[PDB]
Parts: sequence; structure tokens; C-alpha cells
Amino acid sequence: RVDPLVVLFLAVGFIFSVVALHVISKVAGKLF
Amino acid sequence: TLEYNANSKLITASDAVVALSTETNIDQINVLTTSLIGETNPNFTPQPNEALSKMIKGLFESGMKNLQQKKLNEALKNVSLAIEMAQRKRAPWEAFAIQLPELHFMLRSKIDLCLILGKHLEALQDLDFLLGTGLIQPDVFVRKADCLLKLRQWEEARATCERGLALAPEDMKLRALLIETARNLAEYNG
Amino acid sequence: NDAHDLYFQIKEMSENEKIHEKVLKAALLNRGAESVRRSLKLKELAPQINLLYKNGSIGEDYWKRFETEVKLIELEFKDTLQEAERLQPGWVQLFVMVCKEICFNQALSRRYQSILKRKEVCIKEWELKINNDGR
Amino acid sequence: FKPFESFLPEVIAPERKVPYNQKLIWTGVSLLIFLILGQIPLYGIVSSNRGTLLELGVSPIITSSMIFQFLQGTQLLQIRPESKQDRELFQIAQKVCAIILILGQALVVVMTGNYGAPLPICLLLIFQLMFASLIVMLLDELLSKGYGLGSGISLFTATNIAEQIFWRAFAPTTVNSGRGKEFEGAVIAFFHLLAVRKDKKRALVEAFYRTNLPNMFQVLMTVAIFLFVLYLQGFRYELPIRSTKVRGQIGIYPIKLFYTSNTPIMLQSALTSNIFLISQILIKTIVYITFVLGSCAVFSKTWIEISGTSPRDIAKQFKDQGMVINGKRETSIYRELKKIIPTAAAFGGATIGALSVGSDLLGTLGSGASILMATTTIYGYYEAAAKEGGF
Amino acid sequence: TNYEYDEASETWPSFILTGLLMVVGPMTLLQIYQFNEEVFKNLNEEYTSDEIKQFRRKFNIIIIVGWILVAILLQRINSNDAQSTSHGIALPRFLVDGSASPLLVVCYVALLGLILPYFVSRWWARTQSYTKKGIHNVTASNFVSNLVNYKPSEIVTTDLILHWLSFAHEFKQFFPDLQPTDFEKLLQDHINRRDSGKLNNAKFRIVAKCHSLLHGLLDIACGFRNLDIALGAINTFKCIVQAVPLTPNCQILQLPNVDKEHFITKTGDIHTLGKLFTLEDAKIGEVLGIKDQAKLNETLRVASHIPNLKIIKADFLVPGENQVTPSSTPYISLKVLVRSAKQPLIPTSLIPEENLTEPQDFESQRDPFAMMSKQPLVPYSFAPFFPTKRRGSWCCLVSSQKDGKILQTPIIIEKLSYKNLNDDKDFFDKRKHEKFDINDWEIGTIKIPLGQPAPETVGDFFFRVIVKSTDYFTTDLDITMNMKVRD
Amino acid sequence: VEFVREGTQFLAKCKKPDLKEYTKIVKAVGIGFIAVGIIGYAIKLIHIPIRYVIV
Repeated sequence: RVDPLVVLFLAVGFIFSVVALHVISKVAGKLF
Repeated sequence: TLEYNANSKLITASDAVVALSTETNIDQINVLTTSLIGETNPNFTPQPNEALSKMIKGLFESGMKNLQQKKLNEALKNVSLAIEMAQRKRAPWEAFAIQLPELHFMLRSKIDLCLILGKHLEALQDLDFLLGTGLIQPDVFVRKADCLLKLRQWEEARATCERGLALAPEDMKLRALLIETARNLAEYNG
Repeated sequence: NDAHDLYFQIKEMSENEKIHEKVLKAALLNRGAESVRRSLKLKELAPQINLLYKNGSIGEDYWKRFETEVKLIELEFKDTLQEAERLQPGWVQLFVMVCKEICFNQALSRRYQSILKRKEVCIKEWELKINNDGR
Repeated sequence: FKPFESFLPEVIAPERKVPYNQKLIWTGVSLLIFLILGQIPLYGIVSSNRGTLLELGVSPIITSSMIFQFLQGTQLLQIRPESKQDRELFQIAQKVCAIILILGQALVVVMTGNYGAPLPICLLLIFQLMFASLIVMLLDELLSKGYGLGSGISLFTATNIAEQIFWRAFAPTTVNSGRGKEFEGAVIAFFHLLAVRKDKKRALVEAFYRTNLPNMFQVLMTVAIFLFVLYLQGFRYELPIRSTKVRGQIGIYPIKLFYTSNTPIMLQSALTSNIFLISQILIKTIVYITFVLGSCAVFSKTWIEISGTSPRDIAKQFKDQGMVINGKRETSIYRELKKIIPTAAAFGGATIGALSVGSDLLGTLGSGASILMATTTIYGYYEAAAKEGGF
Repeated sequence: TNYEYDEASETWPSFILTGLLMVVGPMTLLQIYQFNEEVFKNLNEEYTSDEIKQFRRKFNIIIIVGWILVAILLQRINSNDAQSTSHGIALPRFLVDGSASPLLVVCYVALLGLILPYFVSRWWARTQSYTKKGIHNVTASNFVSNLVNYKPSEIVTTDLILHWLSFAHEFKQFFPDLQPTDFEKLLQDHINRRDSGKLNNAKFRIVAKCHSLLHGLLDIACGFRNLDIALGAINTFKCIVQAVPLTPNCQILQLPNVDKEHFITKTGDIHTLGKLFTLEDAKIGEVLGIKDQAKLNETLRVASHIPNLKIIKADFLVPGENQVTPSSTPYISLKVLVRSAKQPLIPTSLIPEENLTEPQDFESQRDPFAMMSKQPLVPYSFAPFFPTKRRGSWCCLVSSQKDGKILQTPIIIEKLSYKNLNDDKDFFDKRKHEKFDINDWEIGTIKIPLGQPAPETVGDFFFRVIVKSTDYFTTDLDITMNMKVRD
Repeated sequence: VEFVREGTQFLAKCKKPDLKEYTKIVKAVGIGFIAVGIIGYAIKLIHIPIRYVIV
């Protein structure tokens, strides 16, 4: 069903979301 | 872009550089239309016209009578005229299993007469058509290898004569033509 | 590279040029014969294309385009049959047999007409310098 | 129990055979994605491969596969032998069992584990870990269908324990216990102590062998056992085979020395780790080495019949395909095959057991079973590259 | 705090010392630790024109950088002066804790989410484009598109394959400015030896890619089962590499410096290199028209060293079983005797029979193609007008005779021993049998796999295996032979 | 005693690989192993400041 580059994009965007969520938490802890 | 004369009922093309695929289709609709005019039937049938085939057979037998009188040039003219009649005026829905064997029969007679006459290249190209259509038989390869030896290309003649032995290796003339081709190709190389 | 649109051109010309019924009927047989020729050529060429695809030379995009062409030529022949059915009553079934037959006979006529061109190319290629008789 | 309505995510199988130039790079990219997903921590964790997105990791994929291979060896599932649709339905059942086991094991790790019971953060945690394990399992399928070199579970455990080897060899992480700054890495501390401290003969002797942290001598013994396993994982007993149904097709059926391919000694290690907890609650070196040798030999000969590569079964496969041994009779293929296969597999169990004993005595950075599992995986990749043709 | 990051700088040079030296040192050990005779490699550069050589011209550092880094860094380490277990890592404090920390997280996130997906996707598109035989996807689709609608009406020429070949997309990627109708005229000017204008560089790069494009077209057409396009394709490959148009006396137009109009005018009887060597060494200059002694020696030295094949014991073999049987997998096993158009008719009976029969040892007959693989490579072809230095290659293709088609993928081989050609046997000329060792004359082996198995029915069946010389218009080999299937 | 003799009888005919074979096996498998170790070790090394900063 799923192309392999779609799997690669899903994984990289997933890990990017996990990083950016910690970054949002750290910036919100530093500012507020 | 195409417009035609309604009186002749004949589709012609405009004054442009037409592609070959477009030109052949217009010419085929032209011959198919002038056959369908002569069909004169509401529903027309795959079985062939007997009177037209009888006229073609009679015009071919005229060339046979010229062949019996040792008049080879008029025989070649009459056989080529009969083949042009059977290719042009015959309907495309005339019976394929009676059109193609009649065409191969008259054509084999044409090539057999034309090789004796001396016009080798016409016989070669016509026999290459007869081979490519699918008759394939050693009696074709005898005349084809003989003609390739007569017009002095031995490398194609060797492959043609080996394909001739490749149908019936017990053929007597094909082995002699193989020896002839190898002997003259030894002069070609060495 | 086909005569599919060429029947449609005569069809559009029919609305203004008061063309003959036999001409518009006979132009349909050419698209039918081209459809039967491409259908049989498609069916006999499908194993070699599949062998090139499994071997790895031809590419996946052409294989998808090839399957699309199979479905498209089947739909086109189904369209031609409907065009013949609307064109004449009681003519839809014998059309297929006449269609296959003029397909084979039309291919034979092209292969026979090309021999003069092949003979001229042969003279240019092998340098015979032939006379009016054979040399 | 076979029919199921499949609307589950599954990667497309390639119609064209994928070349080795893509099979190497997709194994590399899949490995890189797997490990970069491994080393990253979660969002939901509040309290100060555990505590990461692989908190359960490959273990549900291994668990569902082990359960369904146990059921297939039980023959309770009664799978069709040649039906591709029934094998696909078995793979769909393995997929569904894997997804359910992922969600259940993840819910157990969330509610029971150290993350704490306090709730939208908990929902984000469970969806986070579930989607991470889902994309690891789908990446395993992407390696398994033919895009990578194959056997994504074996690839992941081989690369993980090779990473354990290179981490114990090259750790930058320094530990100072009274004496001074010492590196957990072996050769890191070797170059550091030969660069900094005076009396470099004493520093050379100290950095060569020291019982606190992993040695450079242990790294040299690791390289020596690595090269010895690479020489030992050849030893193909080439018997000649001659086909009879299609005449004149001549090849060789190879018999590796590691005929069981590193399966019995991990079961032996599990049995050893289980019996030590029982015997403690309730001369030795010679009994230990002969126990490892004899036990791994007996485990090899028992795993012969269970695995399905028995001399009777491979003789049935020869009589089904029609390949006799060259210059020998018809029943002679089974006579010679029973002469070769059980002795070869039991001796392969003896060699892998002696390799594990040499790894434990010499003090290798990893287990000999671990290094041998990594080398069997990469050597199978080399065998596939030699069959297809590789760069 | 779990880790400490060594703010006193006593540690972070020492880790990167090993991390640099373990990369450098084996590369230093690698770099410090670091059959056939070609005649035409010397003579090719003397007749290749200056424009082609200018085109060919137009189209250890890291180690010493590492050691200079090691010296400065070890000086910095030596410059330094020097229970509760406290874990720490080697990486420095400012790299992690200070103001470089948002810089590092931005560089990491950008490096991951850009450098992996963009480069992996561009690489995946680039690898998905080019097929297994080295040609682009849409040019393969373009070949099959022009080759399916090829009706058998028009005979294949040397111009029609150029007309198919100019539509390749790999020429459009090199030069997007101009149309493929100009590409066809440019290849026509390359064949017809015409001086082009501004795009003379374009012509040479187009021919250099036309090599692989004609191999791709040959593979597509020959797997397609249409023999005439494949045979004409190899003829156009000869035509493009030797840069002479297809003519019945092309075999001596491929010679380096002949007077073309003079030879066409004066003597038309001499078509073959073998018939060219019938005349004497002094007499050949007046016929070939060049009339320069060093040039005559150069032409005769090139015309000696062209390869001409000739079969000895061409038949089928089944590996392991001496008799061909139904439903078996035979392989084509023909043994060529490579000649020079100067060696008159080595008889088959004088072959000492020890090298004709393949040895029936199991290590040999497991895969018979290894004995072919042990043969040396074909040396550099003569052809100066083809831009790159070119390995001569032999391509073969079988033919089922009853259909007139091909039945399998064409096998392209470059493993032959041309020590039959060299100056050690220069005595043996066409213009007898005395003082020559027959074991010195080396017979090559051409073992070709048959793509289909042997058929199920018993009966005499015929295949036609031809081999053709790429990069040469020599005396090619075209034979038919039987498979006496007997069960 | 008997099994060891039959095992070395098997190993005498076991086709021990030659040095030219062993060199290719090492140059493929061990270099792929070291490449695996480097590709892994770079990730675990880079992710420790990542785990301290990003947390």
C-alpha cells in the first residue's frame, strides 16, 4: 500500500515532530 | 486538414507536409470507399466476388498463354497486370484465405518468370515479400539464394542458403547452391 | 500516431459538408481495422514486454502505461462497436468478422506496397547501378 | 481461523527484482532510521533502550513471530503448503497479532512502568510509543519484502550488538574513581594514557590490561576471534548434485559448518541464565566446558528435526525436485546424507560452543554467540551479494 | 547532573585524537602499501585528431591535513599540566551548554530533516530513472515506443536507427537548447566525416553516449525478438565507431587514411581486407591511393591487426552429459580461430585435438563459463573518430531458424586472446606450411548460455548463432548448427 | 572419543577456504561490520548532547 519514500518521509517527519515538541516544551519552560 | 470532391467520392489531403501514417490512412479510406461503392449491398459479406476473381484468373491465364509461346516479356507484363488488378480492384473484405493463396500463386509464377527473364532485383524483392508474408518453403530459398548469387552479395546469400538447408536438409539444389556460395565467397575473401 | 481522430474529423465534416453515407461508413472500418491490428499486436507483444519488465530493462512507468493502453484499446474497440451499432441497424455483429478480415488484408496491402520503396532503398544502399533490366 | 478483512498498512512488494545497489542503501537508510529512532527520548516522561521510543522496541515483532512459528511447528494452524493466498493470510494474521501485541505491551509499559499514572500527556505517551513501534514494524516489513538485504530483525540485533562492541571499544564517556580521568573506551584510554602521563612504559602496561574497564588486549582478542569466526563461517562441505528431471543442470548443494546458524546456543544461554537463578536460591571449569560442548551438540541435533532441515526432510526435498548425488546411487543420497548432516550439525554446535567458551575465557567485549550472530547475518548478506553480483 | 562535559579542556582533544588517528592511520597504511598485448594503444593517439584529443582532455591531501592536525593537537595535549564515581563525557562544555547550544540544535534539525530526505529522494529518483542496462527510463520507453509501431514495411537502414536514436532523452539532458532533429543531423555529420560548427563538442559527447545507447537499443530489440533491427543496430554501431557509412566496400574504408574518391573511382573489385592483402606490399599503395610509405606501413600494420573469426568445432554441449536430451539446458559452445586477413586457411585437421574437447572434470563442468572468463581482455580498438579510448567488444545473438527471430538476450563478450595476431607470426602471409608450432596458435572459446531450455519433442532442431564485431567492419561469423536431440 | 574422530573425519573433507577466498570474505564482511559500527556509533555519540539539550 505504502511506497518506501513515503515511509522515510513519515519517519523523518515523525522524529522531527518529537524533537520540535521537546523544543516547544523547553522554550515554554524558559519563557514561562 | 482534409476536404474532398463530392462527385468523385474520393478523400484527398490538403497541401501540407502530411505524415506517412496520416497519408496511408487517407489512401486506405480512399480504396475502401471506392470498393464499398462497388459493393452495392446494404449488408456486404466476407465471401469474395466470383466474377472479379474469374476475370483476374482469365487475365492471368493470358499471361500463361504468353508463357507457353516463349514470349517472356508479354507474359511478365500480363502477370504483373493481373497482380495489380488483384491488388487494386479486389475488395479488402474479399476472403483472405482465398486472396492470399491466389496472390502467392500468381506471385510465385511472376517471380519464376522474372528470374528466367533476367530482372533479378525485382524477383529478389518480390520473393522477400513472399517470404515475409509467411509461405516459408525451400522452393522459395532456392530462387532467393540463386538471385543473391546473381546480384553478387555473398554474405546475405550464405545466410539465405543455410536457412534453405534449415528447412529440408535433403534438398539437392540447396546443397549445390551452398557449395557455389562458399566457392565464390572464398573469392570474395581470399 | 493513429487514425482514431481521423474518423472523428470526417464525423465533424459530416455536419457541414453533406457527405455521402458510404464514405462515413467506410471511414469507420479503418478505425476498426486499426483497433483490431493494435489489439492482436498487443496480445502477441504482451509476453515480450512482460519478459523485459521482469528482466529489468523497460521500466515500470512504461509497464503501467502499457496496462493503460490495453484497457484503452479494449474500451476503444467497444466504442467502435457502439458507433457501428448506431450507424446501421443489424450490422453490429458481421462488422467484427469483416473488421478482422480487412485488418489482415490491409496489413498485406501495406506490406506489398512497400516493396517499391524497399527496392529503391536497396539500390541506394548496395550500389547496384542497375539498368532497365537486371544487373 | 484463516479469513480476515485486510485494510492494514503493508508495503508494496517489488515486481522487478531490486538490484544490490539499492539493497545496500535501503538497508543503510532503514538502519539509520531505526537507530535514530532508538536513541531519542519520549515527550511524556516526567520523572527522572529504556526511556526511549524503543522502550519495547523490536520485542513485540519478535514475540508474535515466535508465537506463530511455535504454532506452525505445532501444526495447529494447518497452513496450506503452496497456496500464496493462504501464506499471505498467515502474514496478515501475523501483522494483526503484532499490532495487537504492540498496543497491549505498550499499555502495560505505560500503566505499570515508571512513567507514573498521572492524562492527555498519558494519551500522547501511549500514541507516541505505539506509533513508534508501528513504524519500526512497518520498516521491518520494508526490509523483509526485498527492498533491503533482508531479515530486518536479524539486521537490527546484529547492528545493535555490533554497536555494543564499538561502544565498549570506543566510549568517550570518562569515569574518574579517585585515581584520575579514565575512559570507558579501551583504545581511547590507550592513546590518552600514552599521550598524557609520563613513564609511558608503565602507562603502556596499565592501558594494556586493567581489570576495571574494558582493555585494549580484550579488543585485540575480539579482533582475533572475529577473524577466526570469519575463517570458521566458511567450511562449506560441497557435495555434488546432479538433476534428473531436467537433465544436465549441475550445481552444488552447500552444507555450512554452522548448519543450525546460531539458533541453539542462544537457547543454551537462556537455559544457563535460568538455571543459575534456581541453583543459587536452591574442576568446575572442565565440567563447564564439557557441558557447553555436549549441551550445544545435543541442542543442535534436537533442533535439526524441529527446524525442518532434517536429513529425512532434505532427502524428501531431493526426491521431490529430482537431484541425485553425482556418481552415487538413488538411496545412496540418503545414506551419504545421514552420514554427513547430523555429524556436521552436531559438530557445528560443538564449534559454536567452544567459540563461546573461548569468548568467555579470553574476555571478549561481547559474547561469542553475539559476535557469531552478527557475522552470520553479514555473511548471509555477503552470500546474497555473491549470488546476485555486488559491488 | 548525570554527565560532566570537561570544562577544563583536559579531555576533548584526547578523544578527537583517536577519532582522527583511527581514520587517518589505516588510510596511510593503504596508500603507502600501494595479459593480452595492445598494439593500437600507441597508434590510436597518432591518428586521433587534435579536436578529439582536446575533447578527451576536457572530459593524499586529507592524510597530510590529518597529520598536521595531529601534530598541533598533540602539542596542545602535551601543553596541559595533567570513592564517588562521577560519570562524564569527553565532549566539551561550550559545545553543549553555552550559547552554541541553539546553534547546534538548529544545525542538527536542519541537517536531519533536510540533508537526509532531499538527498535520499534525489538519489532515489536518479537511481529509479536509469535502468539495469545503463539507459534512462523514458529513453527506454521511447525505444519501445518507436519499436512497437515499427511495421515491417520499411527495411532498416543505417539512417533509421539514427532517427530512432536521436530521440533519446539522455541527449536532451546534455543539451536542452536544441531539438532532436538537429541531433540526427549531427550524428549524420559524425558518420559522414563532416566538419561540424559550434557544436563539435556536442557531437563528440553525443557519440560517447551513443555507445551505451546503441547497446541498450540492441538489448531491447534483440530481447523483443526482431532480428533485422538488431543486426542493423550492430551494423550502425560499427558505422558510428569506425565513422564510415555502410557500403559494400566499407571494410577498407575503415582503414585510417585512404583516398576515398580515388578508390571508388579506380578499383571497385576489392571489397575485403582479405582480398586487399592478396596484392603485394608495394602494389597495395597504388591501388589504395595513399602513396606515402610511412602511411602505407601504418595502414598495413592496422589492417593486419583487425580480428577475423573462423569456426573450428562449433556444436552444442550439455554440462555433465555428452548427449543432448529433451528438456535439458544446453549451452552454445563454439570455438573461434581468430585470424588477421593475412593467414591463409589454417586447416581443421591440423588442430591437435587436445584443446578442442572440454575437460570432463567436475570443477570445470560445474560452470563452464569460468574457462572463458580466464581468457584475457580484448585490447583497444583502432577507431580514432570515436572519442573515448574504447575496448573492442564482441556481441552475439542466436536465432531460431523456423521462426526467423531471436530467442534470448544477446551476450556481449570481451574475453578473447589476440596473441594469434602479433608480430611473432608475421612470416605466415597469404603471398605455406613450414616452421611453425601449431600449439602456439591459440583457439579461443565462446561459451554462450542458451536462454530457453531444450524443447520437449525429439527431432533435429536448428539454431543460427551469429557473432558480430563491434568497433570493426571485419569478416564476421554467421553460422547455423543443429542440435541432434536423441533422448 | 568416537564422535570427535568422526567430526575431524568430516572436517578433513570440509573444503577449508583459501587465502584468496578468505581475503574477499574479510574485505566484505569485516568492512561492512566496521561500517555498521561507525554508522551506529555516530548516532549514539551525537545523541548525547542532543539528549542533554533537547531532553
